Amino acid sequence: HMASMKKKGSVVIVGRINLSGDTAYAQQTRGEEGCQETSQTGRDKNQVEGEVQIVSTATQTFLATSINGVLWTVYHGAGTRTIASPKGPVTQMYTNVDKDLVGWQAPQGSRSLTPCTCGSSDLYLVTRHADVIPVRRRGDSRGSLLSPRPISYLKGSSGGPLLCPAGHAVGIFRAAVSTRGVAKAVAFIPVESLETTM
Ligand SMILES: COc1ccc2nc(C)c(O[C@@H]3C[C@H]4C(=O)N[C@]5(C(=O)NS(=O)(=O)C6(C)CC6)C[C@H]5/C=C\CCCCC[C@H](NC(=O)OC5CCCCC5)C(=O)N4C3)nc2c1
Ligand SMILES: [Zn+2]
Repeated sequence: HMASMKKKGSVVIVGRINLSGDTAYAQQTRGEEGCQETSQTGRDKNQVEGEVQIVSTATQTFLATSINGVLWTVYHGAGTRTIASPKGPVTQMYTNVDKDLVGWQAPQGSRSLTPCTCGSSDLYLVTRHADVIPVRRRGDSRGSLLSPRPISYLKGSSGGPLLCPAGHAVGIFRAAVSTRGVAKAVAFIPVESLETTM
């Protein structure tokens, strides 16, 4: 009944993938309990840094990537949820279920990737474990792994970036193509798809 109907919590930033120096590595900034309370209130006072955030709901964890002042992630992770912020929950400014895409204004203190204009096909996928995985672009929204690996290694990395050799954003990781549990290829939202959404 309506008196009892509950509301879903916000997406919460719980860490980041540090790409600052010569070594990529994941950092956790909030533990599970603090994530739970922050999801309910939507008020996140934590300092945000970097381009690739690790984000969580009450039931899922995945990635979100800042490009051109928008923090982008996948609809299958975030749904229509708000994101927690110092001032309370922030409503999505982009939602496209047809592309599996959502976006919020990039949180203050984040750094944004620049959209790639290179037209290169030698890409790099960044995972939630801070692995940098070479990917050859094979189409507008897909690329093959140069070194296949079980899908277990890619789970939780949707919303992460595919980058060009110069470090620009080429796309947002959306799905994995697997055979007998081995990921041979990935699908991603191309940055041009974001650039038109913007
Ligand atoms: C609800 O409204 C929606 C609108 C649009 C929408 N659009 C897509 C494409 C979608 O796809 C599902 C979620 C994807 C996923 O799991 N994303 C990764 C991930 O990590 N998620 S995640 O962070 O763990 C999680 C779940 C958020 C917390 C990156 C995957 C890593 C490992 C794969 C595990 C086995 C799964 C293999 C799948 N393969 C595949 O679907 O291949 C395609 C591509 C070509 C065309 C047809 C087939 C696969 O990847 N997904 C299945 N759901 C929706 C839902
Ligand atoms: Zn580029």
